[PDB]
Amino acid sequence: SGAIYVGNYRVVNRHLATHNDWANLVWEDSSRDLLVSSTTAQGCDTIARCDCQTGVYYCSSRRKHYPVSFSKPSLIFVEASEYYPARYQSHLMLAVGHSEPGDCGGILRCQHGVVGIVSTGGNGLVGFADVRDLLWLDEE
Ligand SMILES: Cc1cccc(N(CC(=O)N2CCCCC2)C(=O)N2CCC[C@H](C(N)=O)C2)c1
Ligand SMILES: [Zn+2]
Repeated sequence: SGAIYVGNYRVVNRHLATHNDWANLVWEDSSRDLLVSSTTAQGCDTIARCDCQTGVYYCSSRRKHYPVSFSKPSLIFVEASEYYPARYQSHLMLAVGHSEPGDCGGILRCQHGVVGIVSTGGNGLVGFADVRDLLWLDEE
């Protein structure tokens, strides 16, 4: 679990969204595994606006933050799951790292701010849903 809190927005994995998230929906995209809802309080996270390919992510199954090198956002095949059918998940970045299906939501960050959140994993890989192209998170 985990979310990004920027301005009056809460960014979570679409497959982990609550009823309150759906009742206060701003935007969602199943192909990216992202959902954004509105908040009453203002958040403290800042979004990175860069093309960094190195950063650090939080892994809840180890209570640790790990430095990683990660690929550029791409269309990668995600196996059928209990959340989605076999499909191409878009805007996904891969790295070598530990992940379990409770690690989703952990933040990946660089020197510029938040880059994305854990969305996929297994066999010593971890995938992150990028948010750096969602310029609207910085306003309104
Ligand atoms: C973070 C992480 C670590 C390990 C595994 C996963 N799994 C696979 C998985 O949940 N399982 C159950 C256990 C072993 C078999 C497959 C994923 O990549 N998922 C699940 C959640 C939705 C993801 C998506 N964004 O499409 C795909 C995730
Ligand atoms: Zn950066």
